[PDB]
Amino acid sequence: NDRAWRQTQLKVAELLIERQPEVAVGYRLRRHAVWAGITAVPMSGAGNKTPLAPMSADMVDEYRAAMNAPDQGLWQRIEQSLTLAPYWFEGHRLSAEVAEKLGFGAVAQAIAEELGTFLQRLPALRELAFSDGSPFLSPECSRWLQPGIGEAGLAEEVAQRHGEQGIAAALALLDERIAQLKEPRDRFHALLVQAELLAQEGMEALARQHYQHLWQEASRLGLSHWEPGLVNRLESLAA
Amino acid sequence: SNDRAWRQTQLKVAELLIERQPEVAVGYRLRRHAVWAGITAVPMSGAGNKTPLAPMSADMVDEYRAAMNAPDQGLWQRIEQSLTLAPYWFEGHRLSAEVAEKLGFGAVAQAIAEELGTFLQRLPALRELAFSDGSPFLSPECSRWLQGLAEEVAQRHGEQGIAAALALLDERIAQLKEPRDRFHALLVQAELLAQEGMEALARQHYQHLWQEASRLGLSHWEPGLVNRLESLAA
Amino acid sequence: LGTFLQRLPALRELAFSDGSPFLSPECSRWLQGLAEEVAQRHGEQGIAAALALLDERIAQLKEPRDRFHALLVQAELLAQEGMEALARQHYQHLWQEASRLGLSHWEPGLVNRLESLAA
Repeated sequence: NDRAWRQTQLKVAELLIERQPEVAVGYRLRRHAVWAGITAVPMSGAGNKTPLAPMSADMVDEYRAAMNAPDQGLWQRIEQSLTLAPYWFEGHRLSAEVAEKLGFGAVAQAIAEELGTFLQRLPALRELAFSDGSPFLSPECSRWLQPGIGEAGLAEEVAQRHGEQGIAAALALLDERIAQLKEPRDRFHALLVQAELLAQEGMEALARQHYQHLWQEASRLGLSHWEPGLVNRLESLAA
Repeated sequence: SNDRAWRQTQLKVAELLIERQPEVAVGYRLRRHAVWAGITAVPMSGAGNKTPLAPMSADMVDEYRAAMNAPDQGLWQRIEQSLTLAPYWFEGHRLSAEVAEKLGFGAVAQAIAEELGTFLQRLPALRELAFSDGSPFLSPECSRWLQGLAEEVAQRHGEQGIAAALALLDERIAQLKEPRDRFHALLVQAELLAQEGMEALARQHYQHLWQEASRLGLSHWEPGLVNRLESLAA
Repeated sequence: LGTFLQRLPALRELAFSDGSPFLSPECSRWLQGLAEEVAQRHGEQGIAAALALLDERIAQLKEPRDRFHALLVQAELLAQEGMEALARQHYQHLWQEASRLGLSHWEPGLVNRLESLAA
């Protein structure tokens, strides 16, 4: 009766979450319960597609709707579903986004550590798709998962002002700083902030585009033979 | 000093062409040429684009704003005669069009607008300047009066705030395969950052844009764009 | 264990009845500005210690930009000591690895000083 034991895990996870919903372990115990019996991916064929239809758009949209005014109640129905919709990897991205907005960084964190785990157990999943052809793992769902001294001296000096006033002022500051810089290295750092800043406001395409021009502008300057760590991240970012 | 009489001449005839027919454009249109043709290049800006020119006495303007609900032909004449002595006071040219739009002179307002639009397109440097007391040449509600990407985006920048625009710019890039498209998209991002008031951040974006064009060899292919980009980085 | 320690910062500092710490400095490792540091080590032990310390630092410094300061350290050290000759020598083989790596197009202060602080 793996079935019954699996109940029990969930039961304990329900309760753990109920008692402490800012604390990972319950979330973790559930993922397990849900992805226990799974030993090898579902039978696929034409275009990697699987005989399993995706999450009811209606349903997904409705969830994406609530996001602006999210509560501890939303988060529960999301989760209820990804307990019944094993492979819905996009919902594990929501759960993480929701949780992060409700104030639970650590749980978001965990939701993902545990997913990345599942994908290393059976990576065939990173390629599979639902009978409608849509991917088990989107590209925005996969960038999610993949992981200076004076650089952070401003970046942290700014992401602070990005919290007191909004993005508008964040940039406003970034500007007034740059006007008083001589060294290109610094000015390149600034522009680098601008990108990171847009990343946190939800500008995945506009941010990435700055990384592209920052990686090449660096590689062009031959920083692979001096300060290659900078260049190596820049490369990872621009994906 | 002889083109003094020539300008006055152009005005008298304007005065007349309107007296005889207040519902017909040309009169008003000539009045413009009397005032803006002598203007060949913009005035010397200083501390925050303040040009050493005084503005329209706010009291004298309040008065015109007062009268706006109950508008007569005598009001309209004083707006216009004022906007004859304060060449760059573009708010007057909105007030004239509003006066004219209520008084049923629908194609005159249109004209009053097209003619400004013309002048601004000629010396676009004016859009950003302002008077000694920092009151804008092209004012807030006046640029709204005269309004595919920088088209659609700076449209969204005025309606919603800046973030909504940046938000859109983002979802446009999402589909812009060819580097030309992308290059423009980042070019907009820059314009928009100057339109929000961070000059040096846009300058820094323009510097890397021209140096990127120059290196792609666009000077022998879209030299217009590369020579615009060049000055914007001064 | 990292979290449990992060939930209560005090548990680290504590010790049992017998004064034996809850968390050893051995266990804390299981979980967890050079000229500033070492230019004072020169006032204490002699110049010979200032170099012995500089050695253990460069043991791990995978970024050559760090190292260039680490050799810029070895330069500063000898310069202040009185050895003005072996000094300028070191500031030449540094100034030229700059013009080589293209540092007039990046961090060009470093350069402009390095030249008049060598010729």
